[PDB]
Amino acid sequence: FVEMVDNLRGKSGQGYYVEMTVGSPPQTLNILVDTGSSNFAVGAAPHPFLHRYYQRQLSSTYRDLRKGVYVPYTQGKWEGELGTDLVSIPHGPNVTVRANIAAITESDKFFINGSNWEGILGLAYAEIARPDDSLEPFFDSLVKQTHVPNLFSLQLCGASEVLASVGGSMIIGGIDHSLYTGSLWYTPIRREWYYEVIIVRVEINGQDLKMDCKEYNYDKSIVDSGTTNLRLPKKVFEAAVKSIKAASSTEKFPDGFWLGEQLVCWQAGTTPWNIFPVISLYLMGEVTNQSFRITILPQQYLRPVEDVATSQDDCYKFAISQSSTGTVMGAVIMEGFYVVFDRARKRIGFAVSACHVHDEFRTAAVEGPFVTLDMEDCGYNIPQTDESRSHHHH
Ligand SMILES: NC1=N[C@@]2(c3ccc(F)cc3F)COCC[C@H]2CS1
Repeated sequence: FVEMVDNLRGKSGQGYYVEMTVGSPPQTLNILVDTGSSNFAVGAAPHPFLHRYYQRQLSSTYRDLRKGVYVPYTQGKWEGELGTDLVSIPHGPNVTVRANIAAITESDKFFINGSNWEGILGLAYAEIARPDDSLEPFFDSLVKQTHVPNLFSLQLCGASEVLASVGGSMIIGGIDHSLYTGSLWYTPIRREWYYEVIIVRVEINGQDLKMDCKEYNYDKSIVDSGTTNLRLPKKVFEAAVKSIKAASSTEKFPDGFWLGEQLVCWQAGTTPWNIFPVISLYLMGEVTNQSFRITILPQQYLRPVEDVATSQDDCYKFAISQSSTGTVMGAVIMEGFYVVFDRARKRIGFAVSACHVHDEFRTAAVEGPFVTLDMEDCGYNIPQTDESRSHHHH
């Protein structure tokens, strides 16, 4: 797996990408690693934010599927033509797969200016693939066509004119022991669609938020490398900000900071990290009535941003935000840990990353077990729409 170490790069807040090749001869593209979607989609037409794009015409191995694909999401949209081609990960397993590729022809607020990526690798399940669940995702094709074990793991490492460079590792088909210390704790994958999990308790500086645990998973909780922030449901976000405000009260920040629309600065190397509390998310254990906690530092949820004007100061953005689509454990969360997407055993493993950002006084932690007698079900059951109900699965 040494060949796979440091195979991820990117700019802070703009996503982690892996180099991939598509077609014959191979066209190289930088592809966003996204555990919150299930399509392999690449820029395939000019766009002002793309240096390069996939040219289907240059590939002798390209097969058109003669089917379009339209993908609107909250903040934007992408669309294109479906087809198949030969795909490889140069700094991944020494294999070539025939995979589905959505050739992006038009997009709205999808590509990020300066991100250095031209496509997306959707690593989640067939259930959330577009147009439908018959469009086999890349990982499923990789496992079906090769002898690669059904598991991948992610070590995302966090960091005037440009944004800070980030690095990381995507280990396909295994767990690399030099990327983590201590024990690996597993939480069940609730359902194979997103990488959905269950949060049973939330503590801010060791103080329980005391909400009914279904609120933490309303309407779902997912592990998403494709989202930067820790995103929390409205009521949970409000309680969290109130508690983080209380523990950091000595300093009064503008309302824009808590909304993530304004930076707060301190003289270089003088950031008072100690006034910022740790956040502990307790995840359901493999054993009924057990949980383990993942502990995140302010170094993870206060994202560093270099101000061109005040370069003599350390400036940060609050990287916890409100959600109306449930909890999103984005890169802010993942950056503290080595995360194991054990699809074969339908579970997600967390261990302390060998690369997380920390101080001499506190560390990001993975600790357990924590036991609860007569535990209520913390999972939320999404209201069934007539549309979802009508669907047939053969
Ligand atoms: N995890 C996510 N993945 C998507 C995404 C990530 C990063 C990005 F830069 C653009 C995007 F469109 C791609 O799949 C559809 C939903 C959106 C938003 S959240």
